[PDB]
Amino acid sequence: KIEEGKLVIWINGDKGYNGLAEVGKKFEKDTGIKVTVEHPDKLEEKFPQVAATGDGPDIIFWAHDRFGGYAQSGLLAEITPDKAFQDKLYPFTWDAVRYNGKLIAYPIAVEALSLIYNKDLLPNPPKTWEEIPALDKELKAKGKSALMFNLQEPYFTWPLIAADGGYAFKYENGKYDIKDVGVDNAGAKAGLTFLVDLIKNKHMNADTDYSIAEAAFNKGETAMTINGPWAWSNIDTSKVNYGVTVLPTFKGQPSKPFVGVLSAGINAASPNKELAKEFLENYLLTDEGLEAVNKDKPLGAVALKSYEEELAKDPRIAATMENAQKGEIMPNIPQMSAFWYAVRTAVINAASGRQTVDEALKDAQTRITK
Ligand SMILES: O=C[C@H](O)[C@@H](O)[C@H](O[C@H]1O[C@H](CO)[C@@H](O[C@H]2O[C@H](CO)[C@@H](O[C@H]3O[C@H](CO)[C@@H](O)[C@H](O)[C@H]3O)[C@H](O)[C@H]2O)[C@H](O)[C@H]1O)[C@H](O)CO
Repeated sequence: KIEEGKLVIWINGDKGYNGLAEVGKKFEKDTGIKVTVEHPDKLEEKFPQVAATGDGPDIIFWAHDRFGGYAQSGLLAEITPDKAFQDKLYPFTWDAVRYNGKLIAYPIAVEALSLIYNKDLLPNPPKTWEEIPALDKELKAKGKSALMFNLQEPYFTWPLIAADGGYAFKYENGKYDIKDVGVDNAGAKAGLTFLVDLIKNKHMNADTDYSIAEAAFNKGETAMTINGPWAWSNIDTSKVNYGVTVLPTFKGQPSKPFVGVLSAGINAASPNKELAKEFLENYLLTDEGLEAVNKDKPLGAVALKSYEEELAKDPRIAATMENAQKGEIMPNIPQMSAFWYAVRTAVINAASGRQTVDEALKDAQTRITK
């Protein structure tokens, strides 16, 4: 069982756990309640294990898409923020933490892919996907290329694919309609076709992955790349003069990158649920709390309006939220796994010539709504 009278918190080792510990120190100063932050290896794999036996931390931090699985096994307690507190956060973030109509976690940070560009090679980045082919041609005559990004993960290619109307699962009836999938529609076919053509016309290479694209941009060889806030650190170290902006539009429609919300859930087996609520709502989710964590390790964009408004003073952060609001919250339902694998395959096959674009998406669609 979990010990009563204190709070044990789990957050990944790449996050600002030292800053989080300081908020916990503040909590102890004001309430006398001790807080312990830990960052065990593969914590998101261990949580389901220990939580199933009534053990584990009182609070766990992780991207919201993993919380669907946890809530499915009843591992997270339903949270009770009132209307007033909910209005302190951007409305769309609350949707990322709702399962069977119930709120099961507190939104902390918000992330989404953005268009990253080299200001020295490209002071005026393209506002549309359509003008990249021509831009690539003129940059080649200069010894450089226009764009390079990870094409191995559907998470990275979806922004373009979904731009003109694509979606994973329709969300209206309170939750997701698992039979209403948008990977087979005209918009997706159009998006995936433009993507495949960029490869066929040699503006991109079907084999490019995360490391290949990162190295290219951080060396100054390609003018643009598509990545998230987690990649800025490496770019900073490379000293390339870069900027972060809204993703290019396609067919006049904005790219729709998936959105991941770092969230804080409360262990269903915790005997300290009220303490957890007090800490999360009135200590962490305040300008002072997030500041303490952010100073340790940047959170990127955040769900708390007041603090995000301050952070948006950084154009890279402002662009991150801009792209997020034009994006699609990652579905937390069990069916999303089937979507990831089917779409990953469709892209690989359409780019290798194993299947035409239409046939690749047609099969992915059928496999998902299976
Ligand atoms: O520095 C931390 C940072 O989060 C990195 O870990 C970074 O994460 C980002 O990019 C991921 C994509 O590479 C995002 O993952 C989501 O999308 C993928 C789909 O591409 C999902 O993966 C699922 O599908 C694949 C098949 O393609 C399968 O192998 C996986 O098992 C299955 O889960 C993820 O589940 C989504 O979360 C992530 O949100 C984002 O932060 C990169 O991972 C660094 O390479």
